Order: sequence, then structure tokens, then C-alpha cells
Amino acid sequence: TAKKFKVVTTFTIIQDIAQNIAGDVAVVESITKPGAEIHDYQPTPRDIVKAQSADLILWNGMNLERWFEKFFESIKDVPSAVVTAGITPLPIREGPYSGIANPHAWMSPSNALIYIENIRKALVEHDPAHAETYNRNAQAYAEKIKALDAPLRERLSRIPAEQRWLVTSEGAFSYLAKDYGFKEVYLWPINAEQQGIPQQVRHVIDIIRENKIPVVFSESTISDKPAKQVSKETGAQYGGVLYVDSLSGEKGPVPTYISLINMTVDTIAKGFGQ
Ligand SMILES: [Zn+2]
Repeated sequence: TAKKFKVVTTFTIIQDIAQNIAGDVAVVESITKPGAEIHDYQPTPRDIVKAQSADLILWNGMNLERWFEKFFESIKDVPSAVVTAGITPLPIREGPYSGIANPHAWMSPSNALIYIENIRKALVEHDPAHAETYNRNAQAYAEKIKALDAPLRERLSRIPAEQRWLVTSEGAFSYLAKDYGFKEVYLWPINAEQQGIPQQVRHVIDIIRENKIPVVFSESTISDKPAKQVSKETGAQYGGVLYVDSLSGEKGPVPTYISLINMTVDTIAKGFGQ
């Protein structure tokens, strides 16, 4: 066991999934820090250094990392793989990014099985000496992720179907909302320039009042102020922060992808009174 194979991912969700497949034979690091906003992140010369010293680079695609392709052309002779191949996208519904793929495909546990398989294939292709380890680690982790779905599905099924309105800040939850049958309401369709402008806030306020939706949420990499303004003006409680675009730090409450899905579903269910 000389040097461990080095994998660099764009953001922390992919880091944790990939590290479970890598096990003990590769080290996986994320370019972005826990808590950092990932869509419009601005890479630095230190990020270039980290990617250039990798043996493999992994990114989401599906219009997530607006910085990645320009960043990756600075990198020489390091292979890359997009980990969302074979996932059917949901289009963004409005705004300047309307009609392109919503990147947040990892919020569906069923989609996460495809993430696992794509990362396994990339590690097996670019580090073939360790293929048996990657294959065994991916099979074990996919078992965990597959078993994850049933308790989450049952928990959220407790909410009456016509009350399943998921009101968030970024429209980051479309794939989870589809899996578990929630109608989707958000203050902005995807992180970008405008986030909590008027018109956005008022439309969401209107939908909450018409349907008496009991709760509204924010997310861990953006500002909680728009969601709190929405809850102040309506009958909705502020349900707290959901995790979607980043893990917490390793010593925080959301250290892993599994903990992210569990925590987001728990916080939603609690917002509806379980
Ligand atoms: Zn996002």
C-alpha cells in the first residue's frame, strides 16, 4: 500500500458518497468547504492546486457547478467523471434557468443509487488495481441507501396528501418532492443573482395563505431571512434549516450523506407535526 489514490470532488455530498465507495484504498476531498454556497462558488489558486494533484475529479453536472468547466480547463492530465449520468432530470420551472435540468438529483435516495454506480465505474476505470474493493464497498453502501428509502417514505406518508406542500428557499427539493408526493413552493428556483426579491416573496405568501401551509424552510448554505420574513407575515412557522447543498462539518449534526437525507426528512416531518 504505497500512496492512496486521490479523488477530488466539487462539493461535500459527492465527497461522502465517494468516500464510502473508496473505503480504505482512496482518499476523497471536496473543493468547497462545508457550508459554502456551491452553485456560484469562485475557485481559487489553492483549489487549482488541489484538483491538479488529484488522480480523479468528480462533479455533479446537470448545471450545478457553474464554475466547474472553466476551472477544469486549468487542470492537465487528470481524468474527470460526471456522476449523474443516467438520471432523468426534472426541469427548472421558471426564472432565467427555466427549462434546464435541476441539479439537485441526490435528494432522491433512488437517484443516489445511480450516483453510487457512476462513482464506482469511474473509480474502477481509473484505479483498476483496486476494482474488487470499490465493487465490494459500493455494493455494501448501495444496500444501506436502498434500505434508507422505506422508513423515510413511511414517515412522510403520514402527512395527508393534499397537505404535502414543501415550501423552501431555493427550489432545491424537487426530486425529493417527486419521490414522496409533495407539491413544491420556493422563494427562488435555483441559487443565482436574485434570492428573496419581491414578487418571489409575495407569490409564496399567497400560496401559503390560500392553502394554510403550516411551515416554511431555509437551507444551510443560504440566508434564512427570506423564509423568516415569510413565516412572520403568514400563519406558517419557520421550520428551520434543511440540508441539501452541503454537509455540516465532520463534528456537526450532518456529517454524512445518510445523515443529510435523514435530517432533512426529519425536519420536514417535524414541521408538519410528525
Ligand atoms: Zn442548490
